[PDB]
Formats: sequence, structure tokens, C-alpha cells
Amino acid sequence: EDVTLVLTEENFDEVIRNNKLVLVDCWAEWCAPCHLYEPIYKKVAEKYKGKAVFGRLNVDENQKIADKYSVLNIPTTLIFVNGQLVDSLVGAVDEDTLESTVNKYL
Repeated sequence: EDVTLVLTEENFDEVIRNNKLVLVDCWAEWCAPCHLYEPIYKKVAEKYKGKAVFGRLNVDENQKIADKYSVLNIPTTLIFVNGQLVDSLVGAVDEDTLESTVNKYL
């Protein structure tokens, strides 16, 4: 199942401010590496269902947000803890690295 959450300017801030750990997979359908990373991002999100929010920000529909966090390459996974950015991972993140990062911040 898919427990990831679509983020736009409409809910970006409230989600980050009101959840301890929030990840944001910045992607686009035309991006090959993104397509390969998606199932891994989804798989880890399922493992931590109910414990952290795994958002997805399509960069072509959220240019201002992508720009705000200088997302120049995708995929990029922004990591927010207690409403503030604690990391930004560029490129498809290895599953072990992704799970390790989540565990670390929870």
C-alpha cells in the first residue's frame, strides 16, 4: 500500500510544523533515477507507517518550494525534524541509509 503524502504549498508548512519527522521526496515523472527510487521510498514509508510522514513534492507543480530549498537535482529527499530542515539527500537514497536516517531521528 502507499502511505506517502502529496505535498503542495497548501499543506507543506503545517505538515512540517506539526509532525516530529517529515521526509519530502522531491520528484518528477520524467526523472529516471526518481522512478527507481520511488518503490524504495514507499517501502520505507510503509515500514514506518504512523511514525513519520513521508511526503512527496512533485517539483514541476511546486517550483517555488523546490526553489526555496534549492532543489537543483532530483531526486532529493529533504528531512525535517521538529519543523526544521536537518538534512537534504541528493540522488536515490540507499534503503539502508534511508531506514538508518529515519531511525536516527525517531
